[PDB]
Amino acid sequence: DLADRFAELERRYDARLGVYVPATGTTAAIEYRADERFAFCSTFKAPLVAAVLHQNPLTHLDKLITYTSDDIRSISPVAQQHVQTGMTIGQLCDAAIRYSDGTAANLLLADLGGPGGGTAAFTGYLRSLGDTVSRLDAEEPELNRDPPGDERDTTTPHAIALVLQQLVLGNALPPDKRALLTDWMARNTTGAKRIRAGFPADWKVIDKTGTGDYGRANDIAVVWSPTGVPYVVAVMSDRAGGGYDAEPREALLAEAATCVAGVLA
Ligand SMILES: CO/N=C(\C(=O)N[C@@H]1C(=O)N2C(C(=O)O)=C(CSc3nc(=O)c(=O)[nH]n3C)CS[C@H]12)c1csc(N)n1
Repeated sequence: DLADRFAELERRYDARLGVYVPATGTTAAIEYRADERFAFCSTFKAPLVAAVLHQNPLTHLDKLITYTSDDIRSISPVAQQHVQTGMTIGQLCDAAIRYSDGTAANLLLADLGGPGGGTAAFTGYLRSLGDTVSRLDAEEPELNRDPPGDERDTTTPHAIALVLQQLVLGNALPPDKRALLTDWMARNTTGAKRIRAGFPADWKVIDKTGTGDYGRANDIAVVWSPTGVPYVVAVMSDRAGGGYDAEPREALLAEAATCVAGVLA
């Protein structure tokens, strides 16, 4: 019914689209490939900073972290500007959410500590939320590179939407920490052509994007209707049929999102 447009959209872009909007009191859950595994790509950075916040007192945001140019291995628009000074955990969080900074995410994982540079603690962190499905296995940028069907570094639209749900609308974080996670997503700079572009402007949209190879383009978001009702939208997509080199298509995420808005209005 709405499945007919999502599959319609998949045909248009030669894509696989996963969509999840958790049910509220007034609205029914929206499921499209909701429980199929998609790659996190950079979408993991939002629950990752929640992993850091949850584990640490606010005072920890001021911990200065140093690193070398050798640590800068992926898209890091902020971390490159700070090889000489380093960054505090807080700005690493800021960098990780608002600019999808990959090196900043890697150091936050290292701050999570432990095996695989913190990927097991981060997976462990998702389990604490009730997400038994997801796993992060590599750091940036290898986690964007797993071949299709490989279960490493994947989540599901269902799984991630519910994780975000407790992070932003629930009680996964104390209120003062919840406020920090929400504002970074709210002033994120990377999702203007994705979920945000499909909803009317008078809807509020906070989001964290993800992009990888095989045409992988994700956006996880929390949106508020003009009346102020919150919904969570998971939109995930890849274009594996085109190989490692498949171009990501943002139009797919904006088009799909509009469909969601049409049903949520
Ligand atoms: C909500 O995001 N919208 C954006 C966008 O990408 N802008 C970014 C955002 O939020 N930015 C911020 C900052 O971090 O505050 C800034 C400041 S960044 C900065 N601050 C310092 O104090 C410093 O010492 N050095 N630097 C580099 C300007 S735009 C960028 C945008 C860009 S053009 C346009 N019309 N919108």
